[PDB]
Amino acid sequence: DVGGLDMQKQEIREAVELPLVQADLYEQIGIDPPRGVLLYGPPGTGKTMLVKAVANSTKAAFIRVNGSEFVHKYLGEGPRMVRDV
Amino acid sequence: RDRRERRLIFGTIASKMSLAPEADLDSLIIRNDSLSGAVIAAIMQEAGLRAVRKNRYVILQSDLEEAYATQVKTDNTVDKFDFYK
Amino acid sequence: DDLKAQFQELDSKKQRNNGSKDHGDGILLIDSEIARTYLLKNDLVKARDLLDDLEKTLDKKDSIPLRITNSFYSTNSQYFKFKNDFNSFYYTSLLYLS
Amino acid sequence: KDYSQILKEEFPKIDSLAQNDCNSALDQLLVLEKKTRQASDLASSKEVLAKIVDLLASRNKWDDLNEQLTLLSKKHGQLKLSIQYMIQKVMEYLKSSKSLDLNTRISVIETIRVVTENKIFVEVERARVTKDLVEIKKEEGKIDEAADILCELQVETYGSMEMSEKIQFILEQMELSILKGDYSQATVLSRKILKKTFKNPKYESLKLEYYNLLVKISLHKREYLEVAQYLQEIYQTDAIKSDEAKWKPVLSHIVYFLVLSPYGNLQNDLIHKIQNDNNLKKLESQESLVKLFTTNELMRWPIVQKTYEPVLNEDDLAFGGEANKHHWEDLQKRVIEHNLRVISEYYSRITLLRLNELLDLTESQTETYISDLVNQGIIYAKVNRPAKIVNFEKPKNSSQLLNEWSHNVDELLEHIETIGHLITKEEIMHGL
Amino acid sequence: DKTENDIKALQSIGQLIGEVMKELSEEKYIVKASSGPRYIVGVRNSVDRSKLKKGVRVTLDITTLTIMRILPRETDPLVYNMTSFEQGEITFDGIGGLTEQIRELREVIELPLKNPEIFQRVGIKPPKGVLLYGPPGTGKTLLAKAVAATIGANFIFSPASGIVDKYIGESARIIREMFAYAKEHEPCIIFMDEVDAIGGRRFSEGTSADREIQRTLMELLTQMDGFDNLGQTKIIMATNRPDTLDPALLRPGRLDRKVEIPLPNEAGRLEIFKIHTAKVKKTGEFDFEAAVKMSDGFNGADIRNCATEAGFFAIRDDRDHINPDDLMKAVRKVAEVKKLEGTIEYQKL
Repeated sequence: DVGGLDMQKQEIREAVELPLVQADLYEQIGIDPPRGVLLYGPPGTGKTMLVKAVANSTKAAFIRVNGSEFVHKYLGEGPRMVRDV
Repeated sequence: RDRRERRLIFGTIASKMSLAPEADLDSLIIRNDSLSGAVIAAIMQEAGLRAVRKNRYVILQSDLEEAYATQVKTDNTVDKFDFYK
Repeated sequence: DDLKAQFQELDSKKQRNNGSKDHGDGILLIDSEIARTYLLKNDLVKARDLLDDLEKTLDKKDSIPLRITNSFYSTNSQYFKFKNDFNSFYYTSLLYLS
Repeated sequence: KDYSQILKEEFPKIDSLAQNDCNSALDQLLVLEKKTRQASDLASSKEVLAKIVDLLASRNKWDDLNEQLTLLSKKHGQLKLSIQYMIQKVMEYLKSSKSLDLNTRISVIETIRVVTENKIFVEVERARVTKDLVEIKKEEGKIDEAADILCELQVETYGSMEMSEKIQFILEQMELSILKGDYSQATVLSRKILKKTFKNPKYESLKLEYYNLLVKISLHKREYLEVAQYLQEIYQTDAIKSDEAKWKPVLSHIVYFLVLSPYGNLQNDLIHKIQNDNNLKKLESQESLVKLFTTNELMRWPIVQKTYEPVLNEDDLAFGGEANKHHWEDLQKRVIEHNLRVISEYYSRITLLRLNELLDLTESQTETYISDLVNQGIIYAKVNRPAKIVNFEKPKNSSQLLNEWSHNVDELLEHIETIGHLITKEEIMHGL
Repeated sequence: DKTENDIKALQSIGQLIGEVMKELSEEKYIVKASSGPRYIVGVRNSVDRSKLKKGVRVTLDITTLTIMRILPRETDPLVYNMTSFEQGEITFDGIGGLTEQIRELREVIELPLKNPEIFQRVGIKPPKGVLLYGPPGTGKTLLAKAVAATIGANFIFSPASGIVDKYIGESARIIREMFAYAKEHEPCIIFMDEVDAIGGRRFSEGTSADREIQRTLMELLTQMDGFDNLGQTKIIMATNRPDTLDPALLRPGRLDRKVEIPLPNEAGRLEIFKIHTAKVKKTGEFDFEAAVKMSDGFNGADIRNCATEAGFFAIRDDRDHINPDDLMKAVRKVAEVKKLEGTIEYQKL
């Protein structure tokens, strides 16, 4: 449902879908797969349906936590909610 | 983007939409200047919204050019710098 | 057509379980004999149609002894006699003899 | 108001051709427009705008009448919904005139842009206009032009409007698709309207098309699994609108379909059927053959296959008949499959000399049908050529043999427990 | 009966309320207390175990700490922030002159709710958010009140500076309290009246202690973005200058339709003079075409000022009916004051 990003989506599958299938490809070749992923660009262009398309094609565990929801009305609850994720 | 990365988005969204066989999407692609993905989504939606008040069902070619001038202007009336010094 | 079921026979009295033996009020017995009436005169199509409601009612509402089975197996005694199946005909006459 | 004086407005133009009628319609167009616009739903009289149709009908060709509807379509037309009531007026003089206007009627439909281009869909009219053009093409002998017109009409489905009538419009293309020579086009249409109407009750005229189109598509497919499925659904459920005299023989073809199909789960359902045993003897004759699937010796089957063919080579209410070879082409292939299933479940091993006598075939024809069932995952049999025998016993591991032995040990404990409680139960008769 | 019920009421004690967290055993669950600690609690045999699953708000006990009663989901009910207290005042007859721009609201409100099947067959997605901009006094606020007196569905009044309450992470949790009713009642519309705040920008100068506000800005970037069900709840947003708001929030994907509310022209104002003077008593001879040319860059509200000043001019002369001469004096009185600017808004598109 989203075209034109095949150049960008190809690098996403290598850093997301690829290490979740075969983990020995990075050990034999000797390349450290990126653990974190940041997505830049002006707000309202990418992201959005891209993460949903990758999560649907992977068919595995997926956790989506909003960046503004970590803070809780209680004080010490903030660091505990981050650990539970 | 360019006329390459953009035309993949128009043809993909038009699959779920209903247009006329005489409508040409390549006419607006040449005139695209400094656009994004969210702007393209609003063009296909507004083209179908105005068809209700115009007593139409499928999106014609005339409605694509009328609804394009709304989201192309990037600031207020000035586009970006408009043209002057 | 004068009696039928639960018209003239049902006023102040509850169900005695039809015309099984001696005392009773005709409900399922007349409907069973109409099928027997058309059994020895007309074809067996109209006879089996009345036997469908008799088999479902007997398996639903019954009692400890055997009463309705006498009038139920009486019609089936001559029903399977004209047919070509002698295996189900023996099972019908066996319970009717009891 | 001014709408009741329209009869007395123009005296002379009624008795003459009135070439100025085109100018009188434009004068009333701008006056009645400002008094309605998009505010009032119904304000101006629709007969005033549609009066131009009744002025020139049989006294003028329909080419000039289509030009008036073109100007009203491009302009406002005194109302936004006025077009809805104008086409309703168009449907009157069409069936009441005919004569030499049937040839020019084709050009009238193609000239109107409302029936061609897509609109807000207030019409519930053009759906019948499109059907009238297709009925003309079918009378001219064009199978391709008739199916292509209704194909694009079914793409746009109206929201509610007609309910039972819309079903006939969806099923209309399925009837013309097979006449085109392709039965795969109507398969897509059967996956949409059938699901929506599955839970909705169908009337008498509704189920008449499903009695044919559902089994007609699979007729050319020669797949009997889908023929005995959709047919029994309409047959068993309801189907009380038809006559019971012709309703009973319909089942005679249903049982005949189970033999040509690779068995099924509907065979045991028709054995306990009340109407299947009694009434028509052909119903019981084919039902008696169902119980012969396990007992099939193949001995008496070709005797009846060459003599009695009540439902075999003669079809009336289902296939209507095709040929004696077509009905017997897959018949002989199934009868062989009925015997091989019995031997596989009975004979552990049998010689090729005796197996050929039981199948009434040669050595090449015997191994042809046996080897085909092995690849389908049905019958597994080891053919021993040196010994000229076929071993039907499938190999079992050591765990499978010990597992079945464990079920017997648990079964013996059930008989020991059952008899143990029967001593107290039968003590009443013994202790009496 | 009032006295006997008092003694029977004092026998009952307090009962805690908490939401079911997770499930350990069949009869053993975990419910988070309203104070923020989490205690493992039990259940009884008088309640259904199907409604005891996660997310369901139940009733605990202040002593035994066990699940007792099952209650429907209510997250901080506020009568001022939820119930509209509807009293019919202004209708579509008072917002007249905007008719060209009135069909824009009914297109994104009346059309998708009455016949949602139209957008499904065409393929277009129903507009989610709606932007209302332009200078004040054009009747933008009256557009939200005219809908509440017509349809009657569940509506929400959301002031900008009422949700900025700050204790610990409070401003971020208030937004999630609003969308809780969106999934319960499907025909709901969230009104926004004169909100330049929650759509701000403010990335980092040092943040000036915006910590809860920056998350509140992101709350609109979640509910209208992520996988939560949408399309049944319309967002009506009103603002003065969109340039102050975050440009990312104005882009499509959150606010789909931008409704232009310009200053009513000579044809638009012509029907507005009769609206404000409808209930005002005057003489038999009246002409509203004179005040049309007298109006220079006015709006729909400023005519109400012209009708208000015309009443006080007749008090000194002891006149219950306002003469046409007193009208032209009050119409120019707004044109004499001025100093309101109003021509500096370039965002018309």
